[PDB]
Amino acid sequence: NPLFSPYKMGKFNLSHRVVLAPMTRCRALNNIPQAALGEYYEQRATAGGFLITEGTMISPTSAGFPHVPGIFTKEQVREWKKIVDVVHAKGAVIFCQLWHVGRASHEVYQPAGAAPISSTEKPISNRWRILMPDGTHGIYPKPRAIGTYEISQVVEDYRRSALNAIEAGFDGIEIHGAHGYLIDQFLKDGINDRTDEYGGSLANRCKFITQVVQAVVSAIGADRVGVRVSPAIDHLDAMDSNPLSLGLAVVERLNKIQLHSGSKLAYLHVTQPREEEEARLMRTLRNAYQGTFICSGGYTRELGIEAVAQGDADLVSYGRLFISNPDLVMRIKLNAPLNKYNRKTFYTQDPVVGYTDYPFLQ
Ligand SMILES: Cc1cc2nc3c(=O)[nH]c(=O)nc-3n(C[C@H](O)[C@H](O)[C@H](O)COP(=O)(O)O)c2cc1C
Repeated sequence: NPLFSPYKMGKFNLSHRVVLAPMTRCRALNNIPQAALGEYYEQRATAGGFLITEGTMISPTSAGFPHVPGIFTKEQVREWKKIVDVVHAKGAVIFCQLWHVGRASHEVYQPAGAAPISSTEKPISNRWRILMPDGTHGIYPKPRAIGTYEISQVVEDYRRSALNAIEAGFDGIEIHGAHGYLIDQFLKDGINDRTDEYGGSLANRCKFITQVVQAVVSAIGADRVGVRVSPAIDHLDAMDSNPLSLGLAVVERLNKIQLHSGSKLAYLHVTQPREEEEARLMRTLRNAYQGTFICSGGYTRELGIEAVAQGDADLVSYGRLFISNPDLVMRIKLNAPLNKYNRKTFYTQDPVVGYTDYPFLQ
């Protein structure tokens, strides 16, 4: 089984290719990492296994979901440290995903109920609705288009959070540049129609993610940095007229950064829509990238094996199946039956129900 072939992700020696995909679970009450998260990650940690955490706030204005962890305060750093130690004790490698939602927010998630920030004043349409703290759904508001000074500030937020992540003991961080969030709002031409140096051409649309990655790279080292994008996913009205070209353009930026840094990023992480055309899009991005490639989106044991075997990806990340199967790695290795997951408890707040109460093997 290819999934259990060792792999060197930079300085990190992984014993298998099954990765825990980053997943927002909303158990981090008041944006503070709780003990429950420790139990959760520890249940899924394996020796030499790679784990990516739920999206984590880089500032007070970066959230769009309830009770998601942050890492911009020393209090959050101290709490994260406890979780990282528990995970490291099992011999797992873990990265903290830095997440800023941009316009995918609500005044209820913003300080002083201010408006969410974005690349333009374009709001997500009524085709989508945001999950509110009380479990109902609300209207995505019109965002405030930021200037270049504020853009530099946001980049600084990523840099600080990355350092905080290292201070907490994380092996690295992953820049969440996909699924229609802040970075994707600058990338996609369906959204970004700015007239300044951050808009217009594809080159300009890629400026933000380039500066964000360079900033974190300069702060903690390329090998401790992973980057996630989803050029072919139009979630939250974030579509581009030429996904493959957008993807290849981001890839060129990453290769350029590595060469200029004289080091390689931990990896490029790409989420695909879920068929032959999509699979060709993925492989094309991978072939263009000088480094480790992590594929995600609707993968199964069989599809994961096929991916590594056909050389389509070095590592495979699982989300939903990892929610209901804490020992997903072991089950995949023994090819044991998987348990079903309950979507109703994907984003609830209980520290146990639908979070750490999914059973281990029979
Ligand atoms: C409940 C839930 C929360 C998620 N949270 C995040 C997140 O915070 N950041 C991110 O980049 N992807 C997130 N994802 C997407 C996953 O990382 C992953 O790409 C997706 O689950 C892959 O498909 P799979 O569930 O079929 O394995 C989430 C998915 C689910 C189901």
